[PDB]
Amino acid sequence: NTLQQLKFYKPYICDNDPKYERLVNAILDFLPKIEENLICSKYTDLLRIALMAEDEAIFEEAHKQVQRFDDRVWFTNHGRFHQHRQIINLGDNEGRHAVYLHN
Amino acid sequence: EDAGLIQLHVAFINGDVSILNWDEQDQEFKLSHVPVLKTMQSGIRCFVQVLKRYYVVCTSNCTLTVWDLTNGSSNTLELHVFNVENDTPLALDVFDERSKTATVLLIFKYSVWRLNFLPGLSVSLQSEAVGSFITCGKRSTDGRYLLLGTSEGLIVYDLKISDPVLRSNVSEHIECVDIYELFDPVYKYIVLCGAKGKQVVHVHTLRSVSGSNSHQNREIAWVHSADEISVMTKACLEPNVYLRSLMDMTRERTQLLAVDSKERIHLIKPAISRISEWSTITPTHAASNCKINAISAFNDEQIFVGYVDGVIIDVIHDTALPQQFIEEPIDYLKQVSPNILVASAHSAQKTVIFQLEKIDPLQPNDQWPLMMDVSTKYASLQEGQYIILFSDHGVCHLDIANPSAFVKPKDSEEYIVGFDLKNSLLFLAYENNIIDVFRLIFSCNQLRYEQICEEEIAQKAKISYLVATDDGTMLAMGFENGTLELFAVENRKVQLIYSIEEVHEHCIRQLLFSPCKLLLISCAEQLCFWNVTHMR
Repeated sequence: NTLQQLKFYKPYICDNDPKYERLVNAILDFLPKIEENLICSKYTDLLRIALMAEDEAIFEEAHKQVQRFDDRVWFTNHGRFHQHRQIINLGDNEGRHAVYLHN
Repeated sequence: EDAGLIQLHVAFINGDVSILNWDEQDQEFKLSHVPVLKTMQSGIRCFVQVLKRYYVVCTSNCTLTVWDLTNGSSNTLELHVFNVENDTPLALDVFDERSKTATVLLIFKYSVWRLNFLPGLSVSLQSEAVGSFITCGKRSTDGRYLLLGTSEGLIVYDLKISDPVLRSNVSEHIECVDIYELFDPVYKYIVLCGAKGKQVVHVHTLRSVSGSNSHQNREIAWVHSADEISVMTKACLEPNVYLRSLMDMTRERTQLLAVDSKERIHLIKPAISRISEWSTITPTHAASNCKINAISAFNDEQIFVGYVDGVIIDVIHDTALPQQFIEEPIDYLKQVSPNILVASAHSAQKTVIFQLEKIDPLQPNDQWPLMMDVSTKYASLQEGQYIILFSDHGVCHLDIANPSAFVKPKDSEEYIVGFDLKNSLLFLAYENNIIDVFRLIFSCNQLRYEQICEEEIAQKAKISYLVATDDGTMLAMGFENGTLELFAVENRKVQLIYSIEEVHEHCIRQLLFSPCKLLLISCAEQLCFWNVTHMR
């Protein structure tokens, strides 16, 4: 769930500016930070928590989607220093023993 | 290394009640000659001291014993153990080490024992006060600071050498199953990461202005008012208002905090309840026999309710104490009506009439526990068997109750449900992956191919509630054992936000809203920040 994603992110910055570049450099944060869930059922938090630290005009460009009727989501979820996190663990699964490598 | 001077050997004790040593300096085990000696009986936690001639041995009896490697086997010093009485039956805890060549480290239950050469009784330290003690951490390159705590399902504690300060914080909460915990050295640069029982990983930076966030925030309450949002936390009243970062800290050590309808402050003190305009001397009077677990206040000034550890229920400013005749109360509630229905552990609902009785509040319907809601004119009783509706004869006094809708649902019945506002219809939803909207009538279990009512894709255990909302459909809530979702009466639609972060929702799962006025929505678990979310 990522390195591939991540692996895309080194080459494909080919033509961009600090706007987009730090935008990704940021979004690198969500990548741990994002949680695994019911997948895309609850896609909702991600959009607005992309605005926590905002160099991005993304959600402003999402103004043509996120607001649509009663069908998909309505304007909520605001945050702006809410929900804390910066959390790197997306798994809900089982485990027994664990520990770090000394290197 | 007792051979070369290379590597660290491994030794343990089998069920043969004798010590077993393994000599490994390269690849495959050697086992040169004889073990040279054995060990009497068997312990649980055994390890070597700073001297290779002595081995500390701890048994399941939580006693301190030692068998010397050289100069005989059993010698002395069985004397002076601090506490032989455990809080819960267990074995002795994990023995530790220090970076010093003399001072060693140990931890026992809620206390930390720092030891030294000579027989013992040197240093005894505790970070602070508080389940059973199972998991514990440790550090090496970090400067040998000891991770520890009583139980700490929230905010695991770290102890710096010789000082009582907490530089660590946990916003991820945690669960408790196994013993595995530890922190990375960090190779130079500093930050920390570790794994625990929930099978997750905490990442934290010790840089910050102030600690001690432990006991200040656990649950979250809210001030009841009209279109005004004020939230409260642990350690009674901490002032909070809309779009303001102002925070004050004062702790009278409350158990569970409730709020009146007006600016009047309702609070709780150990072994008593208090009701006051503002809080200085906090005047009050109570006939209560023992400590009260929780206490709450109505909107109107009529009487009061709450569940105590015993029969007596205290009130203030009002006469005519309740009639009781019940072992201990469980589920309370608030009504603007003069009469108040109260659930009980004996599952006999009680009718409380203000400043008068003229009736006998004895109704032992069933032995299955009762939990109740209300719509408008009808009292809704949800039992462990069926759901029965009562028709109130009057708001002043309740004598007779006419049955309307009663039906026995499917096996593995749902715990608790909820109703809308300005509707007053019949709603019965099974607990696992299905929810159904019905019509009042007498009883209707029929759905079939006529219409499709919502859906349930997640919730299984501990279904909570639902309420009236804006134009489209209706909303359901609660973070317990899952998340909250949104669906449409005749169709399917989008659903709301995730449970904020942490699991194990706090005691009150109620959501903060005005039904037709809804703007702000507030939800949090433990350490979460300001919950404000609105619409444009």
